[PDB]
Amino acid sequence: ADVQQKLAELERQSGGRLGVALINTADNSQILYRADERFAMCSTSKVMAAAAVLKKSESEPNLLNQRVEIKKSDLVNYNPIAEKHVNGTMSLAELSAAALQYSDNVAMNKLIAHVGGPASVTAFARQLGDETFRLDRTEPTLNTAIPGDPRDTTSPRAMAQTLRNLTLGKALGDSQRAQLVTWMKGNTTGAASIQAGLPASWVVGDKTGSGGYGTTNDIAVIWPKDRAPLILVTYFTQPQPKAESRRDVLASAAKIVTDGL
Ligand SMILES: *C(=O)N1C[C@H](NOS(=O)(=O)O)CC[C@H]1C(N)=O
Ligand SMILES: [Cl-]
Repeated sequence: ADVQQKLAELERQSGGRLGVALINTADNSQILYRADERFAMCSTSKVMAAAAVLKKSESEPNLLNQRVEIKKSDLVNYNPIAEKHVNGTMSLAELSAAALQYSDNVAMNKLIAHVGGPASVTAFARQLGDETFRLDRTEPTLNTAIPGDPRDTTSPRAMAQTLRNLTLGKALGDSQRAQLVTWMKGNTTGAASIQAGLPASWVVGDKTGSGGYGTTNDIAVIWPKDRAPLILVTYFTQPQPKAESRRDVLASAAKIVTDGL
């Protein structure tokens, strides 16, 4: 009751729509809030795309070293790493790291293209047992986050279950799983989101995202000090097309659902 009331109060205060799913692997419990509603994933979808490449690599060992041309024509709205490599190549490993750790949207597009496009990323999700996830579009349009639009959405429950599988479970081979985890732990973009609601000593691997309608998201694997890990999805979106980011709402949600652990 208490956690639910606190999340409803946070949602009310925020003015928007909040989705939370926490999986606590200590006792196999969950904390859920709007966990079966759809939310635009925005850049949190990059985890699935990187995982698809990692899966592909299991049957093509030299895949991560494969070189990909970066051209001016590849540039999109947010190219912090790719802009440095125009007219050269990046490896699929470098593209994965750039997508996950700097949220480079060119890098995401290369991951998407490599595996066959959004419908291939979606088919991968289905193969894992995630029947909720849908990647419809490429970057940058996948971030529009229009209310009522199912494109490029998932639910907090599904994404928490899938992230658990990918990082802590057996979706990926041991080398590939370790690589995903290392990439996520090295994320540079998440300090203001879930991490901001957790004690400083906890270790986090996360992937943030943002989009239209003030959409502000984060998904994380969390290793509390001397505890079994957690998986947390916090998705948030707002009524106004040009609403401001609210990373603080994600931090507040994280604090509410972890208080006491
Ligand atoms: C992902 O949501 N996109 C790419 C980039 N992500 O950075 S974030 O994860 O720190 O939000 C910027 C926002 C967004 C986009 N609109 O392209
Ligand atoms: Cl602290």
